[PDB]
Amino acid sequence: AEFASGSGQSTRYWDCCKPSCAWPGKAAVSQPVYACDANFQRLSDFNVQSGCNGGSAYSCADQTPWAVNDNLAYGFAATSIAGGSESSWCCACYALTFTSGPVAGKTMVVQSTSTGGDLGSNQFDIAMPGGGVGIFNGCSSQFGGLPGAQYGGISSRDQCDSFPAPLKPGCQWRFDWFQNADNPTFTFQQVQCPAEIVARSGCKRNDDSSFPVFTPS
Repeated sequence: AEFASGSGQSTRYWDCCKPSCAWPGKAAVSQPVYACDANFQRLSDFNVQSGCNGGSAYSCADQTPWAVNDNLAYGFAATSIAGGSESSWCCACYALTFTSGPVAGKTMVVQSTSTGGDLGSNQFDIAMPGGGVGIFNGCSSQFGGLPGAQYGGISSRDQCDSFPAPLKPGCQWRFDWFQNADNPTFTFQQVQCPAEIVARSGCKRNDDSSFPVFTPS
């Protein structure tokens, strides 16, 4: 089907790795996702080696989540190879309407900018600094690591104050708008990416007009 839809579950992460959709040739897009140097400054080159494989390119701090209004957030996520190929999902956007936790009934629109190799078919790993470095600790090479559990990350908002400072706003969002929700479930619909999300990643799919225009729900 051309439209992704159904039920799923979210997790959280921030591993500092160059996103998978930041490389050329992954999908029919205007340009790949921007990657950044270790200081979080945008790279103009899309072919710089990932810091997770001994290189110098990392995830950008401006590709972090934020509150759009009381009931709506925008951000970025990793999605599965199990649920489809990178050509079908790199830089696509999805409106997640949460169905569990304190955020139940709220909506988050995420752009898929990366892949997780062992994610469930409709699993979205929502990028949040301090959500957990997981298996690949790119953050160790970027700036010596993040505190928190490998899986699940930090346990209090006040630990965001200790982070590399450009990561602080996205870290705080986890505790503020997201209410420290623990891996909430959702239903989802594919949507045309909001301009404000593309303004940060740089990456718009050639087929994006085929998907619903998103307004506050």
